[PDB]
Amino acid sequence: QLITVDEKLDITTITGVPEEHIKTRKARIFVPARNNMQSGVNNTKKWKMEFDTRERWENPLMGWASTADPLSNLVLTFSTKEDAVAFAEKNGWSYDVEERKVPKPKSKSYGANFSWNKRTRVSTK
Amino acid sequence: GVRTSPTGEKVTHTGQVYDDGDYRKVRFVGRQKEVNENFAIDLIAEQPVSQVGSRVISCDGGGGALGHPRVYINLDKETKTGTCGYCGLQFRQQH
Amino acid sequence: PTVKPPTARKFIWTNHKFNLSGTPQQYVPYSTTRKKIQEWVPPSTPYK
Amino acid sequence: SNLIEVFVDGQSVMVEPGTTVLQACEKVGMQIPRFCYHERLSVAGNCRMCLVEIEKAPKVVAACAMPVMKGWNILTNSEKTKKAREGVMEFLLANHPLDCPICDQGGECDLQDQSMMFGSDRSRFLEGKRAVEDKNIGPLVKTIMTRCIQCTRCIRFASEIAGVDDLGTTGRGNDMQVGTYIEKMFMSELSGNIIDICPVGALTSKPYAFTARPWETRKTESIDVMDAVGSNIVVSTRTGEVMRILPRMHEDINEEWISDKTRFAYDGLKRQRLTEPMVRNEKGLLTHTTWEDALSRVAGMLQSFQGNDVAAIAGGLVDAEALIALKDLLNRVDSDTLCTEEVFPTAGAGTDLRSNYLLNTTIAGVEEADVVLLVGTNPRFEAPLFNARIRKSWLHNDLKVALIGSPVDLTYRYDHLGDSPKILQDIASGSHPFSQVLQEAKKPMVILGSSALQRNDGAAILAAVSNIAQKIRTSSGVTGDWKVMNILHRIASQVAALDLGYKPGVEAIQKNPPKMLFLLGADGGCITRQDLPKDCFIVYQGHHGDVGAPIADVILPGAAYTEKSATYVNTEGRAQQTKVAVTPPGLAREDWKIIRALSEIAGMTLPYDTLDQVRNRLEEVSPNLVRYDDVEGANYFQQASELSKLVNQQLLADPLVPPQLTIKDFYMTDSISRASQTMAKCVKAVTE
Amino acid sequence: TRPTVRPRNDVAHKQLSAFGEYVAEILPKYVQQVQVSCFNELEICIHPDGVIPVLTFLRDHSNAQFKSLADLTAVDIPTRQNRFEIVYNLLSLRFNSRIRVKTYTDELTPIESSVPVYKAANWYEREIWDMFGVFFANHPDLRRILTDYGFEGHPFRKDFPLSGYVELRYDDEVKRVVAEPVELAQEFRKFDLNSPWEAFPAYRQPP
Amino acid sequence: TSVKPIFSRDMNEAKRRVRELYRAWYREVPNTVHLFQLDISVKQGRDKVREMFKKNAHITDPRVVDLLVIKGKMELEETIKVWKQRTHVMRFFHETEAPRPKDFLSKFYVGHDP
Amino acid sequence: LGLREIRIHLCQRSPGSQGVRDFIEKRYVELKKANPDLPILIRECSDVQPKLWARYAFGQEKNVSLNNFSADQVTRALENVLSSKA
Ligand code: SF4
Ligand code: SF4
Ligand code: FES
Ligand SMILES: [K+]
Ligand SMILES: [Zn+2]
Repeated sequence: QLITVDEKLDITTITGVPEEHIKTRKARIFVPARNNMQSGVNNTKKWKMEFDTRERWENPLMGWASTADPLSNLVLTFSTKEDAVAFAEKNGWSYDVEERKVPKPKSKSYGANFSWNKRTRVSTK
Repeated sequence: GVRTSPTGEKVTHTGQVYDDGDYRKVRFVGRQKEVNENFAIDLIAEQPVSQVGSRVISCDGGGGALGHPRVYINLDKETKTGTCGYCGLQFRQQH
Repeated sequence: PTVKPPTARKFIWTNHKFNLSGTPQQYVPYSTTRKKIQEWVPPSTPYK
Repeated sequence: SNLIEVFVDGQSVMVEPGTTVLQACEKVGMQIPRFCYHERLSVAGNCRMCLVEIEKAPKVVAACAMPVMKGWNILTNSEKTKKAREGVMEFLLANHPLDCPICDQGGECDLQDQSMMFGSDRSRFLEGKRAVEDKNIGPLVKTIMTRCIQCTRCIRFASEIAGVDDLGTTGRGNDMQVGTYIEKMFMSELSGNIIDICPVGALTSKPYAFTARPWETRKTESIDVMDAVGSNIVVSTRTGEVMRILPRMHEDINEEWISDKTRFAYDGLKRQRLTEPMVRNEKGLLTHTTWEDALSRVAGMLQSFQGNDVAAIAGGLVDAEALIALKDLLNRVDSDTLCTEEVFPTAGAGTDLRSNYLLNTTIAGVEEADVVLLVGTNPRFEAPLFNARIRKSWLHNDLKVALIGSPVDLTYRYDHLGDSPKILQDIASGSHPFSQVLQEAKKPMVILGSSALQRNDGAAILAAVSNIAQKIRTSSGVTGDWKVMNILHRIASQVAALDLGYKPGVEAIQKNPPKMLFLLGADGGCITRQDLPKDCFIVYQGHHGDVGAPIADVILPGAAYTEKSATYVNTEGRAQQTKVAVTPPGLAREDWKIIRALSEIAGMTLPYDTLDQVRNRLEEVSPNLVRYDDVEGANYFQQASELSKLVNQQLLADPLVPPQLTIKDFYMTDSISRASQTMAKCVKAVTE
Repeated sequence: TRPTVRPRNDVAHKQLSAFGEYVAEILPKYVQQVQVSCFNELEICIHPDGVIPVLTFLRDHSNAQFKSLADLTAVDIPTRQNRFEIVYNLLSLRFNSRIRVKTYTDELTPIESSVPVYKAANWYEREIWDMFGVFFANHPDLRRILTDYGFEGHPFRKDFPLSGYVELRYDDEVKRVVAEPVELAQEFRKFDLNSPWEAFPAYRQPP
Repeated sequence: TSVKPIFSRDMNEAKRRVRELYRAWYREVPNTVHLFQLDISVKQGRDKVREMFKKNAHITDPRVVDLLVIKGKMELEETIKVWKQRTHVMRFFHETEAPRPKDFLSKFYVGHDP
Repeated sequence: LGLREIRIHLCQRSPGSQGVRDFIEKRYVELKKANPDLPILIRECSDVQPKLWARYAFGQEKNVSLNNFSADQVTRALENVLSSKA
């Protein structure tokens, strides 16, 4: 037999996270920008959730990068913006959502390179 | 070569040396600062330039498959030598 | 090595060293890179 | 209506005529391999990696260049297609050098990755390889041309985007070489972009050389503050250090390019940094002290001064959060002398109406204009990406461009009317022939540079230019929605300051010299101790020791734009926020926190303890400052023009001469770029 | 039979497909999906209410006889509203065959305990509760099994950090082991490894 | 919003299980101090138990309450059966953690953490 | 304890800001002529409730909702601020 529970989903007290890392963090929900060094677009398909960067310092012995932020490497993947937002809400994280950036559709034409009277005529091939 | 700072601490081949007032040099008191003495930048300069009769020479570091990936070096500029990007050996085109 | 001598190189140690742990010759680790951020040094004259 | 049906592997898709096979595949989420094709460059069709089979056609077609035909079925994964890719990859790699371990492209290389996905897994080439001599094209781009695959992307970008016809191909056949033929430096304000579009390690960043590998970097998507365009960037960091700057695609701002100052000035963030609070000792020399001591000395003075005895100046790289925090702190001692270094005339509407000081047409609107009038500006160096947008419209929409000012080289030919500001009156009065051009245009754009407003007659010039834009809209022909009047800003913090009610320029500080002065990152040298009473208490908050710090009584180390989440408004009025890439060095602190901390020590606590709360305070002063990535329209140009007539001011005889006339003046404009050793190399390169 | 390519086995593929729809015909009340992979593994995806009826049928039916519970585990997929996928791997000795039964649940929905069907499931469900926080109803003895006493959180969830939140050391003042917030001398270095070029067109999702 | 319950049909039934758990913990503190030879008093132990219940007083979902109770009983059983050691029982008191002042100025002096 | 600054927030297209849009269209020019040295910051933003903010000496601020006000009501809300100073 089912029951009715109309309140919002809030699992912050049964996830075991320290309170500091719930209420002081800022999740960013975004689709990663394409790496401009490459033309492939396969890494701009899914939504990502990451957290705000915190202090890294140099280890006195070696000079390694030390951190005290347990969430420094936490990155989650979501199919849609709604999935990511819903996950952030139930875990108690404040968040910013950045709208997906899709490349504009362009009008390409090989013929324009040899225009009779336009500036698109190319001086070299 | 391995120099010493005005404090006496040896300078590594990467140019590292604790400065006058850096507490971290206490780790060497009663012990020593490990410093490799054979500086590779000085050793590779000791090698003589090799004279070749072609515009393009190849290098694999020597030793065949014990060397580095084989690369081809252009020797068209006369103002300088071609340098292997892996092992640092130098080549020049004779006249 | 009396029969098959090793190949000679100008950088190979001529004198072998045994394990030096626990002695003043022991290895002490340290960062081999130089300082990353250069700090502003204030001037040495009162112009203010 | 005119869409035609084509099939990608049997899946129907409706595409406009003129769409290429490659673009048709994109619509079903299939990315055809490519090397020479770039969607923002002219079509080349020379690498042949995009060859794809059309069903029933015996010949594979170049997908990047071939328009689709109705009913065509593109077999993106047929054996005929796969064998074509394997053959081309085999030719591409035949002479390519075995350089991956020493090549900076390694790990983010299109040749590596496409060889993995579309090529064979072995070689059958049993000959010696070609080797090419490298070529020196300046201090920013290193060339290892034996890696070049002759895709000509760099040539097309230099010609079309950068407007520099310096790169080309010499020789022919297998010996064909990309370069400049002669010894020449490719020193354009957009030159660094060719590193990004070169698919291989032939062109790489000299400053970045050998320092990192792609897989180990963390990408912080952020905003550029080197100018007022607000180019979207990726800050690459590793193990707590900033490694390089990359562009981030934003179609309506920077597309996928950044300027060379944006790309290479980050090395100024590792130099001359302010890392500890400083106070003057009993000999009058700055000495390190604690935050507790430093703020207490500031709070004591703040508690003892009121009204016009306290002033502040905001510099060019200041974020909105610090701006509102500083304003609130000074207001609570009844001070209103919150100034910026960058002047904007206050006559008439002043800063009351956003439309008076915005680029109301927006950057993307340049592509819809048919005429552009540039008045007293050098957009090439003031806003390189904005100038790139103009050349894009000049190239593709046959835009007509005219300039009032000095005849600078803008990379595109333009009509030069002159440099006399009096010409503005002639155009308005109808005397000038160009007056007919403005009347006959459906979408005219009049852009006035903020640099011209730094003259002593800025108000007259703004009144003159607004008059021209006013007459254009009264005469009709231009639709009501179109915006004709624009201001091109060059300072990252200017629009946010004006949105918040800062007074533009330091004229107020000159009328009433204050006893206590806050220099919030103010390094323009607009106020010195000659302009202040002998006992002035000067506090400098900032991240660099440049001009403001050495004259200060108290130095408070703040964060740079890479070290804080802070809000900036670009010249369009579009608010954007940076993200923390690394933390501020040493004892430096987030800028708005320093002011909030000071307000508590002085018993004047500001009502916000977190970044979210201070952004709420921003919304209460200008609600658009929290609408991130949104361009908020501003209206009432009529009222602004009405008020700009009330007081007449004289136009001087001085011709309009921009501060930056050649590239050498472009590299060092702010405190970060002035501390950049790379920017110093660029200046040396273009002056020797 | 190309030497580097794994050979297909269509006979096994056919047999497992036929049995897949056999199970779907008999338990339509609970079966939501049946699929057979290209390497011949059969999966039955069911409603969570069917855990006991479905598992009992596969164990006891004369044409099934899946007597052995090889493995019971969970997978966390945060993008799903029911983020936890519960996976039963069963072995039939009589028919020399394997089958996978999958269901789902969220953080707050109990799953019926399968100990009545398989006594082997006892510790597997304790592990799932410990590492994922999925509650199993009517478990004779549900408690942590792998984590430390008093450990907070469920480490195998995708949003639990790799190094956790606390670490241990010996403290001389209190003369005992203590737990303190985690600090790392060298932070774990996240690598971004994925190539931006698609690898497997056969699996491309529609746009 | 029709969901399968865990134990409690609504908050009224859940708060009954909460009170039952609180009694069990309250009675157990005297044994825990004695058995583990802790150097704290029964008053401190029961104040700590009270502090643990209080932090969750704001919950209104019966399912969440049920899971908190389930964990509470698991924690209690670990303590009663001496599966926990003294180090585990004392981790609730964080005796080695230095004070971390929670006012804006104090954080400002020490670092960047909000 | 005088008046230091006025800010007017409104939407460019919502019907709730129509009265504020009319006031700016007809009366802002004359209002600015009477108070040349008074910053009156108009800040439009999409889908915001119109408000009139007034800042007094020492950073005291009060705000008045202008939602659905007519142009005449906007003139009174501003007249009360410019006169009933505090
Ligand atoms: S360009 Fe690419 S394939 Fe060529 S050496 Fe560099 S990383 Fe390797
Ligand atoms: S240098 Fe790079 S971008 Fe230019 S043609 Fe060669 S491979 Fe293409
Ligand atoms: S991408 Fe089409 S031939 Fe190069
Ligand atoms: K490149
Ligand atoms: Zn070599």
